[PDB]
Amino acid sequence: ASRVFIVGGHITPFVGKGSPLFIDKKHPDFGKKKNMTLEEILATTVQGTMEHSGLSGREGIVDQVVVGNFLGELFSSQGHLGPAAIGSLTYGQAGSKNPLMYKPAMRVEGAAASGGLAVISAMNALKSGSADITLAVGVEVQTTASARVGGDYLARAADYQRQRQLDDFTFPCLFAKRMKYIAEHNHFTMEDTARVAAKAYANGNKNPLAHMHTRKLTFEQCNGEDPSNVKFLGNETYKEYLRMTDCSQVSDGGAGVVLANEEGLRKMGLSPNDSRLVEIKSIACAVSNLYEDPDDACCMFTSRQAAQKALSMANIKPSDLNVAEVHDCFTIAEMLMYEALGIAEYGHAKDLIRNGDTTLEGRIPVNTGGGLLSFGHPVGATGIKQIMEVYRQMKGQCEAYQMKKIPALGATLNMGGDDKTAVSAVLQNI
Amino acid sequence: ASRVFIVGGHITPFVGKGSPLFIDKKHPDFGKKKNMTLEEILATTVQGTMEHSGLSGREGIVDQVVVGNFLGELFSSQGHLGPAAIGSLTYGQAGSKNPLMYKPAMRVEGAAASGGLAVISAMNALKSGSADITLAVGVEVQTTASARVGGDYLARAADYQRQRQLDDFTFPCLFAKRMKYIAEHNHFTMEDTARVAAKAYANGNKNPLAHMHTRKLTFEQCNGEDPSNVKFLGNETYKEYLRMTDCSQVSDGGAGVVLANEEGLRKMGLSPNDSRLVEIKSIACAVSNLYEDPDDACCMFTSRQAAQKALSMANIKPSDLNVAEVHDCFTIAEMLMYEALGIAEYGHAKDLIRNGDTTLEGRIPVNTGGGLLSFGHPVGATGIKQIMEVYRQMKGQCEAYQMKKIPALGATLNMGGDDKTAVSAVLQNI
Ligand SMILES: [Cl-]
Ligand SMILES: [Cl-]
Repeated sequence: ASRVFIVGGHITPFVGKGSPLFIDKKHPDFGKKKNMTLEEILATTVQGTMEHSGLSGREGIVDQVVVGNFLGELFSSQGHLGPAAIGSLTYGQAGSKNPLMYKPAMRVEGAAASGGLAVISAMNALKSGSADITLAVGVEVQTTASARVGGDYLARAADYQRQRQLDDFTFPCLFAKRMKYIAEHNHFTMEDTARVAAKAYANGNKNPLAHMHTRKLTFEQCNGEDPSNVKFLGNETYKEYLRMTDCSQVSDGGAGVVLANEEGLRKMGLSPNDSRLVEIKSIACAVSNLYEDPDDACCMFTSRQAAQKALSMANIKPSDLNVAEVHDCFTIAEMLMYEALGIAEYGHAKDLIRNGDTTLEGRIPVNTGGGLLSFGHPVGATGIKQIMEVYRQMKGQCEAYQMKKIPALGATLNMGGDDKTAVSAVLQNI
Repeated sequence: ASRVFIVGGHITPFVGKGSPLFIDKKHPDFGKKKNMTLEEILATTVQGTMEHSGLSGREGIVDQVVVGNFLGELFSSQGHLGPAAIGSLTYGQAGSKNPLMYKPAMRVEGAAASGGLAVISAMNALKSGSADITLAVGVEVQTTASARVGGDYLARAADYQRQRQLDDFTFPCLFAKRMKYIAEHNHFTMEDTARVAAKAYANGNKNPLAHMHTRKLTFEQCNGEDPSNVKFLGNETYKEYLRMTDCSQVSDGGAGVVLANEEGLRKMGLSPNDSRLVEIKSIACAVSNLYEDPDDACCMFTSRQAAQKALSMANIKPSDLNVAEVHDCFTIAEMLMYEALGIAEYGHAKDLIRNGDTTLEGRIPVNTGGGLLSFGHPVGATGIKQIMEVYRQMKGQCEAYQMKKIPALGATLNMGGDDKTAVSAVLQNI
């Protein structure tokens, strides 16, 4: 009966407009250097993952690689990222020896759950006899298209035929539509969602990897007291329910993790009690119907299903959790995710955000490094960044945002589209 | 490792320009009816797979669904096909009960190997404790763009930065480039490649599902003796080496299979010695470097690797095989695929095609129903269509193209891009 261990991994800085690392007209190197391409990010990410996992010089003992990516075929005109991953170890050195040659690889995809799906696929290979050491890397580049062209691409997450007509920013508009229903049922408020953003940015300010690291926002600004915090939607039914600060960033970046089973650890010279490890006690995936939406906007049924499956499988309750990473593609989502995960009861995420319970000094800190709101959302990377952020907290590696009490139990909740795909894992510190 | 059984599956007609089933100006219903959308193909495919697998009324015993698709995000503006699959069983019956709700689902992608990769992913879930019965479906719609546009999209399978420049028809140009090198090393000829096409069209003529079922072509025509069989490439270095008839069809269609382990069969009331079943003795995947090409165009090293891994895992040799399905994205590729699979030694595919050994009455029939050339190539479906074609021959289901001696051992070889991803299975009849 075969356990799965996080051995190590790597998260790149997440970059886009508003980051000093993002090269644009404004930037000292505009004209001299360029932002990384997807290929370069995938290269930096696979290499970093191998390095931080003790695999440098022995990359050949990895059995297989899975890539999570949503829109590479659109933003970067590039699909078929498996062989891209296979050429990533020695990218840009012609004819170099390549220990990864001929190993199995593929790209998996389920909108913003694509990294989460890459981890589950790697885990099935670990439990199946196919692999003892797997690499799961997630990468995304989205800064190559205008905001509106980008919006149309991200609508690939939605039921395009049915929902694209709502707004050029289809996917935001779907969360603004939830917020309307949520406000109508007094489930929570736009002040509450502002408090989520306040928290995300304050955390991001302590994370040099975060897209919005350098951006400071007060609750007041996040609540709409700032002329630049615009209600940008075109759809007049939903316009008033979503501010710029309520939305995740359009970022580029990657995250990688090495996952091993007990034979994998043996091959690396490691024991299962090794203090650099974290055990994935469980992982579960739930998918609903792309074509049909539940009436109750105040419940993410699919994400609730995934979390309840993961916790049950690991035999714990949400109150046992010491830390969580959840899918705050909007502030609206973070609130819904506290309830989906079960750290708050239905209609009570608001108590949590009012009382500070999910802040860095709260009793259940969530998205300690900034979340998708401030850390950023390079779509395919996000599912794997969530795992590595729990890992990093457990190993005491988060520096200015390190939790004071090293967490014993953590949970991840990764969602694709409008709660249509959900992946949730339970992690146990070793 | 539990064993894995094909319980049933389904192939749709493959449609595009040249099929009487494809609606265009010249078709009796042009203006009245439309061709199926990707959602409609996925619906028809998921449904038909369940119907020909005995899962009707019990679809809930399926543990997971994996969709293979390459370019849905481009041609149909739609990613996130996992929840599209979960909504496919009851598509257009609004509000209906849905036994697939909340089950795990994802899309996998490796260019034209995407369906092969679906099958292996579904197999790992079956060997891992996660699944006892799985549904693997592959679907594609590509008729929504012009030829040249479609060329650019399919170039997502290439190293786009490095190779898109070769020609609008990037993929055909890359195989024309192999043909030039092949001719310079007398490996085989354009007359040989014409014979592959003659065979593919003669087989397609006996297959009412084939895109080119209606189209009769002699060897002469396939060999360039037909003014309309044009050398269409723009790239003057490679132009002379590729005719229209050497190329797979731009088709829309789907294919699905239900795969169960021994516990899955038990649940369905089936024994593993049930003569409706086929066993997948082995499956393997090999992936090379997207960014670097081997010098010897006369060897598909990656496909050779995948086949040698499969056959070895099954403990057989190519001479044990009775039937195969291989990836004839071009006639040129079929010839290479004989050598990759090992049914001809290096430099000897030509003997095979000259002697008729891979015809329907040969000793090792290949692509008995027309291959990607005549059956058609809806990219994501192809890998699964290949499994089902071996299954169908084994179960005596192929009608005018049924082999007279029921095959005991079959192989598939599925490839993505320019021999950068390969997946090969060994099937054993029961
Ligand atoms: Cl999404
Ligand atoms: Cl391809």
